[PDB]
Amino acid sequence: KAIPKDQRATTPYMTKYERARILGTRALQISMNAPVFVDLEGETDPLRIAMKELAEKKIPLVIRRYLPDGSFEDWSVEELIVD
Amino acid sequence: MIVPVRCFSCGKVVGDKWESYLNLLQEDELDEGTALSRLGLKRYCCRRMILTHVDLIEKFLRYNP
Amino acid sequence: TLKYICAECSSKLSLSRTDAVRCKDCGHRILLKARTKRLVQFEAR
Amino acid sequence: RGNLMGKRVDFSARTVISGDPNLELDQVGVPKSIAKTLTYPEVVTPYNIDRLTQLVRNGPNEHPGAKYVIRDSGDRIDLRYSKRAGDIQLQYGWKVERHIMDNDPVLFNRQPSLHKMSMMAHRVKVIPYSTFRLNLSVTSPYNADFDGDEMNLHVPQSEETRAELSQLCAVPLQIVSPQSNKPCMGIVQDTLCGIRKLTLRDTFIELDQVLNMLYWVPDWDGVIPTPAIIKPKPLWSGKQILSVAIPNGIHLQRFDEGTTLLSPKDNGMLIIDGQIIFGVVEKKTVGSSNGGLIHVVTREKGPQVCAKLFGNIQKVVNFWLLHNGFSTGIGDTIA
Amino acid sequence: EGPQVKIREASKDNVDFILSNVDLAMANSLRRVMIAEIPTLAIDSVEVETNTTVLADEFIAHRLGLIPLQSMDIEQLEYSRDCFCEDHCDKCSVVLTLQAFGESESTTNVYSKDLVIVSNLMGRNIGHPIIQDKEGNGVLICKLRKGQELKLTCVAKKGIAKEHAKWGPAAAIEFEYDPWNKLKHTDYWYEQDSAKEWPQSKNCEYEDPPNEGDPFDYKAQADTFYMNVESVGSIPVDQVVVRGIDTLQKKVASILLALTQM
Amino acid sequence: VQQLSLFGSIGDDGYDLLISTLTTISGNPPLLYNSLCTVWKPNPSYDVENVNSRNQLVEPNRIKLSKEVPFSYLIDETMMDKPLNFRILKSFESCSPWSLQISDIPAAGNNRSVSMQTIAETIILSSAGKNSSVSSLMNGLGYVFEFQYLTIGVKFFMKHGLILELQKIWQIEEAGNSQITSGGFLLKAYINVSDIDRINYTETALMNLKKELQGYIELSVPDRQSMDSRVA
Amino acid sequence: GKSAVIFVERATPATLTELKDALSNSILSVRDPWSIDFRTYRCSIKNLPADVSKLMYSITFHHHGRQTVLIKDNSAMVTTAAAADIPPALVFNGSSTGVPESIDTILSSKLSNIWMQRQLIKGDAGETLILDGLTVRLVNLFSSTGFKGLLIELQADEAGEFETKIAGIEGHLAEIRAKEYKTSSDSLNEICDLAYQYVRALE
Amino acid sequence: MNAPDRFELFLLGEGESKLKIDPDTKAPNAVVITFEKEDHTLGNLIRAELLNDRKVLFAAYKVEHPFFARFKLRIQTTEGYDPKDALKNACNSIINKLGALKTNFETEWNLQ
Amino acid sequence: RCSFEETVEILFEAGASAELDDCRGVSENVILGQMAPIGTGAFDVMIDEESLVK
Amino acid sequence: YNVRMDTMANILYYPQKPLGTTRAMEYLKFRELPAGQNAIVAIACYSGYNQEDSMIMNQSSIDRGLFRSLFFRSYMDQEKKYGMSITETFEKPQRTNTLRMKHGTYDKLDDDGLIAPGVRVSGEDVIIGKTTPISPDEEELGQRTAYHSKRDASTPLRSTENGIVDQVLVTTNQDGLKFVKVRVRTTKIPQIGDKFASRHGQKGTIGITYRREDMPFTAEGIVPDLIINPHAIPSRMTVAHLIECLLSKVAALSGNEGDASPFTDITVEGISKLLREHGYQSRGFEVMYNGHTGKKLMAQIFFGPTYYQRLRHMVDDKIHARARGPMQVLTRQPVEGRSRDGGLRFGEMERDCMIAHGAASFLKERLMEASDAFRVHICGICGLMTVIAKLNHNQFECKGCDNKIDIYQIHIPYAAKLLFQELMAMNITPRLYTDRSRD
Ligand SMILES: [Mg+2]
Ligand SMILES: [Zn+2]
Ligand SMILES: [Zn+2]
Ligand SMILES: [Zn+2]
Ligand SMILES: [Zn+2]
Repeated sequence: KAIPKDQRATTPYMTKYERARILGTRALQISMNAPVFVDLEGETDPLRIAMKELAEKKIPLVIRRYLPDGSFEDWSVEELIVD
Repeated sequence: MIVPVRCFSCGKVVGDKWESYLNLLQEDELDEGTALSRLGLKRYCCRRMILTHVDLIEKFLRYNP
Repeated sequence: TLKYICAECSSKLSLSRTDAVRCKDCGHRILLKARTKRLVQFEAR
Repeated sequence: RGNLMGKRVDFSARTVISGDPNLELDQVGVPKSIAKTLTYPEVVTPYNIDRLTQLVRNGPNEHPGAKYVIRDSGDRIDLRYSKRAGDIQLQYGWKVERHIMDNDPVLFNRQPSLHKMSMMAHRVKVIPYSTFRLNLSVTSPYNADFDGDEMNLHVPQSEETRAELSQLCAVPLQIVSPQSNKPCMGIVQDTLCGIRKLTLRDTFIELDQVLNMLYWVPDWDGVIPTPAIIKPKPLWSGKQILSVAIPNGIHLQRFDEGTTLLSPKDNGMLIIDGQIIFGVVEKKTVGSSNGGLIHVVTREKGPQVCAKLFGNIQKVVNFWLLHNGFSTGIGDTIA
Repeated sequence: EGPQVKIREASKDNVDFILSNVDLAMANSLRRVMIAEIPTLAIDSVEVETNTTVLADEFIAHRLGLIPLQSMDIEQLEYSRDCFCEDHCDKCSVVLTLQAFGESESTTNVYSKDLVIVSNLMGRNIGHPIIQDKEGNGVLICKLRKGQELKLTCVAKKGIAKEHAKWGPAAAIEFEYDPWNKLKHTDYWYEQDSAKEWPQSKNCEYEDPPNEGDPFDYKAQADTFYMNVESVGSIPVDQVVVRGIDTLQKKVASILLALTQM
Repeated sequence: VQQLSLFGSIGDDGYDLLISTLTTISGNPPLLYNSLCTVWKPNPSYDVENVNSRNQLVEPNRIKLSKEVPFSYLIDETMMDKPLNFRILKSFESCSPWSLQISDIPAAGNNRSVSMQTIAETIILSSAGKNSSVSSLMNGLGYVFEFQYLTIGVKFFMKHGLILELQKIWQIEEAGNSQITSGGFLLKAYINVSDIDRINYTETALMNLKKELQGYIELSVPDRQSMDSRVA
Repeated sequence: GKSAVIFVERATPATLTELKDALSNSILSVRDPWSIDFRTYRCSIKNLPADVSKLMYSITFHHHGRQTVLIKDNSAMVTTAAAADIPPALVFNGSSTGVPESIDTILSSKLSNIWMQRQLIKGDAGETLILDGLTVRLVNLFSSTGFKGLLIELQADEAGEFETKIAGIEGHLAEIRAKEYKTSSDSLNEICDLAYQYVRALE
Repeated sequence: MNAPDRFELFLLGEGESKLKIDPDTKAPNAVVITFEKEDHTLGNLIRAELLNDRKVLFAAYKVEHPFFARFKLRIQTTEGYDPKDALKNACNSIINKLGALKTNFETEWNLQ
Repeated sequence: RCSFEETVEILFEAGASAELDDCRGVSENVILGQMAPIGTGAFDVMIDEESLVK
Repeated sequence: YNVRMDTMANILYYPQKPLGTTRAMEYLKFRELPAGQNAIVAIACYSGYNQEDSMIMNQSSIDRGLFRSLFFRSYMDQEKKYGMSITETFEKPQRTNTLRMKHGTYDKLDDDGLIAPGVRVSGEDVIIGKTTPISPDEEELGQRTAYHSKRDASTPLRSTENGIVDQVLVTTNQDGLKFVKVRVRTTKIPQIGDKFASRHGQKGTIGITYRREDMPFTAEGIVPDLIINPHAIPSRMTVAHLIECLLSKVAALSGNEGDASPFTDITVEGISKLLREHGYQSRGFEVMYNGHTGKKLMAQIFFGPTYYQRLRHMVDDKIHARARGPMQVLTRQPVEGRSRDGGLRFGEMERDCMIAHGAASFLKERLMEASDAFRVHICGICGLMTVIAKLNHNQFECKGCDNKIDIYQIHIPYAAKLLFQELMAMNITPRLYTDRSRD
């Protein structure tokens, strides 16, 4: 039932699955004409643009980590420490 | 079958050596190596052609068309 | 009609339709179709 | 079993697989007929409107072309019989199905497939003939041999599953298997037998051949190292020219029985800053051992440069082996 | 200065000579050009009219494709793609034909000499079947019995050996260098001794052993080549060597012309 | 070339009102012009397989050649001594540089706003030789004369490459010249575009023209089958 | 003006330098290079009347107006692909859109089922040598099979003396050991007679 | 089936050239020349003459894949000298040696 | 349970005893043909409208 | 075989008897009917294309007719009569009155509906044209009320096959039905994907094909026709493969076929002496030179002829790809078989591997869009598929529970719908609920 921010006791590191689905969904949105928040260096492939947004944490998403008891947490990808 | 043209390696023409070969075998009764030495073959790549040939066209011609 | 050839005696029949399948002069029912009269191009490679 | 857990699916190809040392570790050579038969639905975006337009204007007969178009209304127009109409202009929001070009990751599999390594993604390289070409550093997790063995190739049809398939399934991302905490892929067959003869003390290579060996490296910096012997005649040792294929910043040491700092029997192994000091490269160094070189580079320089390590080592050792020469006669069994 | 050629054996088929003062690249390039980059005339298209033989049609077309032909004045015969006509013309190809029919009870043999030239040559000397048999009979193409006909028309076109192996005028090329092993290019394998197992080559007569107890060799280069060229029957050996040298010279000159335009 | 056109039709009474309206809108007087167009269809005596060398279906299309001709060959005897303006329409060795064009079927799409059509064009400067006539040239290419029509009208020059063609069309035959637009004038509003932004901007210009002319003359979209010059 | 095209079959890629050095005593000035293309097509119709050519020639002149002349049965056809060569009478009346294209593209895309591209000759990197009243242009012909031959273009504005000039050119061709060549200088418009010299010189 | 045509091994394709001069940034005064429709026969013969010169610091060649008739020739000469001139001297030397080989071969053939 | 071996017996006992399935098992989500809680699908992806203005 | 109509035949062009022959072959008619060819073989690690039982074959030897074989495919068709009223007839179908006609070309057929021998045919080509009479009031499907006449039922050639029709014959069978047999021949040139074996258990496909100038050569001038990987020998411990090569070389030099009987007194030292008497190395080695650089190899190569055989396994009868094809009638899934244009099977172990990798989206896509995806409507009260959906006017019902408002839409595979419908036919209720009532 939405655990508050002071009680979030999950791993602050972004896993490979979270990075994978964030890059996949973000790249899918970029392929569907989504507003890009980072200036492009001449890229054409959507996955490279998604990784470019992840490298600067400009992806506007938040992860709803489901807990085994039915609860969940909201860890934004901007505050998640990548790698 | 029916005398392979050229050779399967060097490339020298051998088809014109069969008739003489048999002619040297059935007339002079020489051995296979001696006849192959008279035809002019100096490499075994050619020798396997005449030596290991199985002429089956003779058994094919005995059928009426 | 189309030209046909007998199995054994290899005679030119050239029988038409509604004539069943049987050689004339002999009773061999195997009738050949004969090869086409047009040229066929091949490559030596 | 035949309709829920498993099923016969589309977007796949099965044929005989064969080796090709000139390819990379993660790639796979796909025949042109398979590339023209299978397809992939791409979404029309302003970044590739000109490229997809070229694919439409090329036709399904040519390889750089397309097969079907899908308008935004959810309707498919076939490129065949569409040339009778005349012109087909693409808009934003359509999905044009193109052929399998290069840099397209597809799943590669071999039955019965009892490992999670037996199904791994690969980068498509379009090559002629009809056999799947691949590097021999991947035949060990597949448990395969080039004697009539057929394999299966599945193609993803979505960008999300392609990215998720590329970030989770990859040959560099599967070098060190979690089965026995040791690398499952290594140098096998003639390359392993040739790298040993290359790493011998009696192995010396002349300049004219060393230049070609250093140029056969794809990521060679272009700096010719100083030869091991200068005057009379410049000579390069096998460990020197082979150390170029190993990336810099790698330290490794392995001592066995009778191994000393001098090592008269040339045992053990020592590498400092990507340069082989002593030790003969064999199964216990570059092979699928626990404390091997691939396990050190994989955890030191990551899986990317380690993926380049297979290519560099195979190119150098194979290029030295085709000129060196090796055989096996009856005198080897004569006592 | 440059290379020197000393012919040792000169015959109608095999010619062995010594090509020296040549860096290994020019000798290997020479033999590679002589094996590959030399034009030849061979049958490219076979049109079969009637065939009652027990052999397959494309099999007979293959055997006819392997038959060699004369190819002297082939320099002034343009290629098929170079001529602007449709199909062929008296500028690109030579038309041949074969008609064989079994007569008596004994089987009739179809020879390559049975081919006749029905196309104009415009003063050329190509299209003649090369006859190298001591009995005066051509290549035995196929055998036929009484009641079987064989009529076909072949189109002999120009091509090199890179298109097909049937355009191969040269045969086994004996390449050798350094008889007495002094350049240290081969480490001979021996069970007891290398001098008692490995026999001596013929070219060893034209040099001398390097003598034991002498200083090691490391400053000597590879030279003094032994090259034996063998022609099948199309063109003589001098046209093989000369046409090969002119071929490599036209290739290098083509690269120089390709660099001048940049 | 992608031409975006919107057509219309008026009568013989509102010609002065439309000329005055478009004159007050465009701010420029109309320009009298004419053009002759000859259509060459494939020769029925010749039969060719409708397929390219790459085993691809080919659709036969007609070829239209258009040119210009001064009004000295159009004005007869009862038309002399008249002002050379827009009020005339109410009273109705080698070869010349022809204009070779092939028009394709317009693009599909229901509820479309414009009528985009792909037309290929090459300029025939001149010719020479024995059979130097343009008819013998078309016969050499494999086409024969089918029909021809001469159109005379007025055109305007607004902005963004818009053309308003208020023209009448006649069929030039030997038995007589029949007026196809008998009873009114044919209106046209096309722009020639050599990008998606420029195409949509052209559609915006045409929609602004239809919105500005809404209430007076209506500019609808013609049927595709009415602009298909393929031979069936 | 007068023109004459001489084609040398038995030629080498270095023959242009030999002939260029032969005329060094008469070269006055060198102009900008030129380029020309020569496409040979074949009719694909299966029903043609008696006595008719089965090929259609196309000569594309570069920087000569970017033009293309089609020749068939001793007939010519001057076409262009540049928008600047279109007369204003064709644009003012609406008969021309303003963006033309090459006729070979239409013959190879729209009319490819009737005329197929058989032979292709690309001639680039030319030399424009101006002599004493004669403008000789040198170019080498390259086709898909490699080197083709030598092409000689003679253009002179003087309508009087012209046989002595081409005779001298053939003399210099005889001094460089360039035997066996075709000399074309017939007629049917200067570009049509020139293109006809190209056809009669390359066939 | 899918194997390319044989005549493609020596015929130049459409829209391509014989040499592709591409500057290289791995070392100062270095250039990579791409050779089309050729193999080791030309690459080794050119590389040898490039190694016989004293103005060339580095010179190598390689065939990237045997299914494509092409090979790369990496040349690196000293400062103030162009590798194209060294390639021209190499071609002239090869043409001269082949000409002397033909003249000497015919002269020795006229004595048999 | 029915997927492994004895399908009909398990199904019959299930329908007889009015059994209920939670449908978060692997094979269950496979049979129904939609996303399962494994790896990438073991978490939902959301959007924060307050982060779009960043 | 010239007067027979056997199905799937393979006759080699140049059958050759081996060199190391066994006496028992004299009683097995092997020298009269051999099943292979002797090929010059070298055992070396050349360009790395020989590893893992891979072989490099000479291209110039292939072009001269090495291991080239003929394949004869026989297509047998027969017309039949059900109740005498319906009679199948061999004829050329016209494209005007014949329904259900295949898209193949019918220009190669004659007036009797057959292809005369000698006509070059390719895939998707009809060889035997047969039509079946139909009734107007029996089906009337599509345009059957306009064609009126007959229905096509011809037997075309295989999709991937091509060749030249060798022989065609027509004959009445036992009950007097006129059937026709066809035989098409096709030369299958050895390709890279073709498999080859020997007489010692050594089997493997071709790795790559090189030309003479690209193949190593000895000082005499003999080019190997096939090179194999040394690493085959020690593991497999087949020493006879080397003894057959040595004795085959001695037999090729002396001109007498060597006796290769099992239990005799022939030793290896005697064959080494007999080979030493001919001038070559007694151990089979021979100095080879590189093909690319022309430089001598440091290690001598085991070089000599060896008898090889070509197996039935070829790549041209194995490679196949499917992208959206025909589905089965039962499960509406991709069919099984290469001739029916079938797709590969994504079995249970593959799905378990996809679970091991943790990719659920690729599993869902592979088990839905890549195979079969069905859309159905279920009811809110009862989770069964009784919701009648007439959505041409946007109307829904569920019979037996009084609902016309709450109707849910779900996407399940067609096989799962078959399972649910079979459970409903088996008196089992697979009720589906989109909401969690247990919580
Ligand atoms: Mg196996
Ligand atoms: Zn031989
Ligand atoms: Zn009879
Ligand atoms: Zn010709
Ligand atoms: Zn209900």
